[PDB]
Amino acid sequence: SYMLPHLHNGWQVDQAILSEEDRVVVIRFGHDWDPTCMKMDEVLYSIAEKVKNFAVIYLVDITEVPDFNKMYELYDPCTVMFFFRNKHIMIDLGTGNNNKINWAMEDKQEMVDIIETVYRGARKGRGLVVSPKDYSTKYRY
Amino acid sequence: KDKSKELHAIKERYLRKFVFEWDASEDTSIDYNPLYKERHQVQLLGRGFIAGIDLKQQKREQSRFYGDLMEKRRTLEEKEQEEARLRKLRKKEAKQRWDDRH
Amino acid sequence: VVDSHVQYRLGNVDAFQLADGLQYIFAHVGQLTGMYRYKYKLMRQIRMCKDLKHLI
Amino acid sequence: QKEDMPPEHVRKIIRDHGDMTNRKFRHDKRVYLGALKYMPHAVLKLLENMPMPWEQIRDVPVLYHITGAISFVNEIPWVIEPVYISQWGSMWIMMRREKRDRRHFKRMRFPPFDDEEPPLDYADNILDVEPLEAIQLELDPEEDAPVLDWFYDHQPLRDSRKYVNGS
RNA sequence: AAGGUAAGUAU
RNA sequence: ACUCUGGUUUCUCUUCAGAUCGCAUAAAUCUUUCGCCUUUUACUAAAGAUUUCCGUGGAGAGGAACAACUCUGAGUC
Repeated sequence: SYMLPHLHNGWQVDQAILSEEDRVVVIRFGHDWDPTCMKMDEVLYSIAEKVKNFAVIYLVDITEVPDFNKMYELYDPCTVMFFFRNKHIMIDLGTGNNNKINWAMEDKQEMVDIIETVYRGARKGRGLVVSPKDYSTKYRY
Repeated sequence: KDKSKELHAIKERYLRKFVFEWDASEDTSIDYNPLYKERHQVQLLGRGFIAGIDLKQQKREQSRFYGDLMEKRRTLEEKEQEEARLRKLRKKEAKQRWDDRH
Repeated sequence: VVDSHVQYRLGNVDAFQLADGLQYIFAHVGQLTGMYRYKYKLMRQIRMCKDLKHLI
Repeated sequence: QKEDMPPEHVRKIIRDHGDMTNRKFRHDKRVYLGALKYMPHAVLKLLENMPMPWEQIRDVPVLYHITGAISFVNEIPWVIEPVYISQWGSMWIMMRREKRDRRHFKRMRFPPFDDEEPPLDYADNILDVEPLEAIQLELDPEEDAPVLDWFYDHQPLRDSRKYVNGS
């Protein structure tokens, strides 16, 4: 029920992302009252217990912190930016915008695999990393 | 062919990729019934003048049944008046054709 | 369209061809601009325009 | 109440704000942008007020921007149905006659000018006197007596209270 | 329209 | 033949829509099916329900312009 930590102030999120060491800071931009964003928050809550050792999730509200809306072009719901090691990582998953996941993951295990791949890429030092599962298609059929 | 056409008609009754323009596969006017396929054009007894059809061509394309019947039924005075009217019309047509390609 | 009227007004081609070119452009926008990709529905308009021109 | 203004100041404004690539019309800022929100609407008017073949020229008024950013044609195209049908029937006959007479017809070029043609100045070449000649028929004076007095006009019979309301 | 930005490194 | 009768052009403003608002006709979103299908922009094509959008009428109000010329019915005429 959206009990994850939330950035009341915009600058607080900035220093929270800055205060990172050997961990990935998943800043989930959006609004809790949105239904798709509610599903994304529920998925993040489910993941949080399993991967709290290196993956920290820290939500934020666009209305509360609108200064970062124009910084990374935050104009969609469910947006996720893996701002890790003080470096905005390039997560490529077969999408045009390979630096933003703006829709709730269908399954928790997929998100866990994605976040651990992001951690591996960040620790290796590369600023870009690909996804084992391409999302160019939704596998609707 | 017409008998077989009626046969399969009764059988049927009872038993992205962008396109530049329309296709002819959607035509529905194909009816084997000769009465429906060949419909008598409504000439209104010499009074039917379709909009886009050329007036001179329509007069030529007219079946002239009404015209012939009117000529037969016209009296001697009526025939004289019709002859004078058509003579004046021919003179006017000559006047217009003189201007064209002069 | 505006430039066609401009070149008509500034002499050039006569008014009969002006009307003919207006007719063509109105009934060939699909070819001229290819709205197909810009909008799929517009194809309907252009295709029917061809139909009306077909009759015209 | 408000009234009209001479076109000279509109021409001066558009000439001054000919291009926004310089520092001239940069101060407009939001004011300029505001008008842009309704840019397509004016286009509608320019596709509704565009002249018919009989309309050799028309002097429809406009609503322009104080900065000259946009111009709005404040005219709803009004023509009585029978007179419009009669005019277009005359044009139908005349076009058929012209096609019959003309041995080779010519279609103009898809680009009316060069692809980099600058916006033509109204005072420079649009003000040219030569208007060519609109497609006008020669009807019989005896039969067309109630016709040729006002026929082939943008708004025929205007200010004739015996026939129409007027404005 | 697109689903086709390698990242890294100091200037 | 006698007395009162009293404008129409207009400009806007505020309402209500009966009336094919419009003797013309678009678009957007949502919803169910159809071709679906490769993700959204999208579609195909119909139905259903909204919305915007071009427009319009009724009615009322306020100024300008013909407001003095009355139109016209009533006034046993």
